[PDB]
Amino acid sequence: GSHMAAAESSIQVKNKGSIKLSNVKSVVNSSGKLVITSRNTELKLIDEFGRTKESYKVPYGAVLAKGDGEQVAGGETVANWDPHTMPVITEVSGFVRFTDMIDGQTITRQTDELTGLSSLVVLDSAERTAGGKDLRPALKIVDAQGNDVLIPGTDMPAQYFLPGKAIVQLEDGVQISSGDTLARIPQES
Repeated sequence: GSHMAAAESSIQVKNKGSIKLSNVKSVVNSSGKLVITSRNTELKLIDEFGRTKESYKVPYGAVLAKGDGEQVAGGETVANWDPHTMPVITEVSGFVRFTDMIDGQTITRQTDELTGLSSLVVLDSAERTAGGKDLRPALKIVDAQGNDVLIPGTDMPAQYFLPGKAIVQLEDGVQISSGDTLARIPQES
């Protein structure tokens, strides 16, 4: 509903009808989630007559519960996303390969008191030592043989530099598929 705080980072369609997406670019990640890879995607609810009744802006990285044109009922949630974070998504499949990710110099491990799980977090300029000031932490994507994977149709090996405070979701050597979130960038409080 709208009584919840979650309604802020999700789209619970109001009436029954069909979903109409425009300027949408998507990809299925290894979690079987349909991920929005465009920055200008808008989601509309179309009634039985082809008329628009609802219109929403969908953020980059949001997961779509259903593809374009799918039918839906009122109250149903069709899109979900992290509102306090910004995702860095890989465009290609392969394996994650750390470069310039050094503990105490460019990254540090932060544990969640409650769940005991942990994440590597990139240190911002300040938090960085002198020796690590000039390094540029990044996630390079390589294949099974350890060779580079090029960004679709170029000579640009896929490498994703990480900004300070970014929270790493996939660590060294982990297998990934296009669409997977490599890291999440926290907001300024």
